Amino acid sequence: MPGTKRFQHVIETPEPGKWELSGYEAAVPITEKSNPLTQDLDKADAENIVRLLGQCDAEIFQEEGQSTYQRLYSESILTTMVQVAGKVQEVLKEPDGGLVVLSGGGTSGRMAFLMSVSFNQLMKGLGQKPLYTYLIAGGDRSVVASREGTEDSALHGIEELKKVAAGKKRVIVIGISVGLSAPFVAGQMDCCMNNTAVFLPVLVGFNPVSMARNDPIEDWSSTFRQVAERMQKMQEKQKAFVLNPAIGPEGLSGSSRMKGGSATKILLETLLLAAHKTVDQGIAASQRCLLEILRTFERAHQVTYSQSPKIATLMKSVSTSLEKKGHVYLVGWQTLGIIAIMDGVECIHTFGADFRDVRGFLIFTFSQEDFLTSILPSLTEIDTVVFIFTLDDNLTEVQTIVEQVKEKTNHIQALAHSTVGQTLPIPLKKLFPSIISITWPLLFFEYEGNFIQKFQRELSTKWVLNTVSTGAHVLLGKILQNHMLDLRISNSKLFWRALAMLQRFSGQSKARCIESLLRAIHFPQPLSDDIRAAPISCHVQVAHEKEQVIPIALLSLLFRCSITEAQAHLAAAPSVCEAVRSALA
Ligand SMILES: C[C@](O)(c1cnc(-c2ccc(S(=O)(=O)c3ccc(N)nc3)s2)c(Cl)c1)C(F)(F)F
Ligand SMILES: O=P(O)(O)OC[C@@H](O)[C@@H](O)[C@H](O)[C@@H](O)CO
Repeated sequence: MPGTKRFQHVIETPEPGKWELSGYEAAVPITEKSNPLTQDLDKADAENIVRLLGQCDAEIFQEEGQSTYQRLYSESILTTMVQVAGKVQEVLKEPDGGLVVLSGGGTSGRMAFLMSVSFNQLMKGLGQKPLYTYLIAGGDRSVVASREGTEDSALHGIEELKKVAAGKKRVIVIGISVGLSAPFVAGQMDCCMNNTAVFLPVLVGFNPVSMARNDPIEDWSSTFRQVAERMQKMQEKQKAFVLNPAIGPEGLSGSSRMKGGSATKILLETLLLAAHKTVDQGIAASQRCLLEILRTFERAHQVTYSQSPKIATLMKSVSTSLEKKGHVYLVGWQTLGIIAIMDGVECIHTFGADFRDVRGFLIFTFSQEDFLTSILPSLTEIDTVVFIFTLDDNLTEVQTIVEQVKEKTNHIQALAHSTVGQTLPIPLKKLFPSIISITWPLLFFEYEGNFIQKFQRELSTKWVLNTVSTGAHVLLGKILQNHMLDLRISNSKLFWRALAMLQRFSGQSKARCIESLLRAIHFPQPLSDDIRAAPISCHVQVAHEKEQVIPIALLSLLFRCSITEAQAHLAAAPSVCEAVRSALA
């Protein structure tokens, strides 16, 4: 019938009580699964939330059990890492016409960008000439914006890739998609396999290939699954690579910006650093070299979450300020500035949050006096301002700005990275009563800019920022069990996530859930055969512009009622959350 083929890959809702062993749940990709640790995240105080996410983050480093999925510390994965480091060496040896592209949509793209810069600096430091570049869905503007719709075109992907691979002669394309999902990457990987001479594809994500996305891409004939399967075949001949350890579901279901983003850094920084530091030593990269760095990244989680209690409190002061319709400012220097912006921008799509809700700032890019003149005026009793820096920063610039802000806020906290035995200038630097001091052992670096220290610090910040920003919103009651129900459908992935959530919460059939969703999306227009059969992009374009689409659809299902009737009920209730929560009972 009309719609059949578009919705073919979707599995029927299991019967009440038979979800567990169901065919359905066995095909939910790991990255979209509901994490058992956070079943009750929506009922947790600030300290539990920190504990729970610290724990979910910790799953990145958990080792493989004995009939089960490969993980970061499994020998197949490290062997692949070694192998790829090997292929990066080849390019470094011959840099003329050599290039290394890191590419991804959304947060995978944001992480691509950071890493491209770091390794460019590193070659700058050696006076070698940068070999890295990055690609993000929707162009460079996307690095610091909410642009979730840009990832759905394989041709776009390929076009960006063809622009940058100029007339290069050896190109490594590292396509990063946490879910093995994004059509942007899919096309790139497939294009690379059609020209093995020039290109070498390396696919990075966190699902097994048997769980790689398999629904049709609107502008492309093959699915991610197929592309990934074909890459894995080519890996036997060392002409493609798939790097895909499981790291367990996200604490907030499907919020791949979190564990997904971190594992991407951990994994790629490790590998590329090993490649660099081992070429100049005249020595192959080895499991043992990779391990040193993995274990360092693993210490960094421990180091970071030692500050849990303070972290729980910064959460409360962020949540509070937002509960009162305040704003929250994230002020950081160098790369940690960037990471702050990236965190705040992500709150827009992840939480329906306005750009002012949680905004990042780098000394978006406003200098000392510039920030003092324009932004300083707008602060208020109830706002929260967060400062983020190392002791190797310009701390005269830092202290200055804290000074002005203090008079206007009082809710100011900070996040300070130091090697042990650097001290906080002003013993009255107690403009921060009890800081989040993060103090790093001394490590035997040998490169100029101390790149392992950089990565530790970024990562630790990302965890803190992520845990804080996500935590604040959970406390505000905007999350359901461990799902963001009320999201904005702005790409096809998010459309599938919506549909899945309707099945899960209603317990009703595929067909009913599909019907309720499309009615919610296209109301006031009823379901035509055209509409039922439309490409998913057509539904996205309409949904992207509306509010409460998913809850309206869930209410229509639970009350077995019309869209007209469900909107009226929603408007009859004190809040979306309360309308839904009570409808679930
Ligand atoms: C966990 C849950 O069942 C669920 C959530 N999201 C989903 C999905 C979201 C998006 C998809 S998807 O875009 O088809 C996709 C995305 C990635 C991938 N590798 N394969 C499929 S499935 C599913 Cl299948 C289940 C629940 F409960 F959240 F609804
Ligand atoms: O890395 P993937 O699976 O291709 O996902 C790419 C993007 O959709 C994703 O990173 C999204 O922007 C984030 O808001 C998810 O938390």
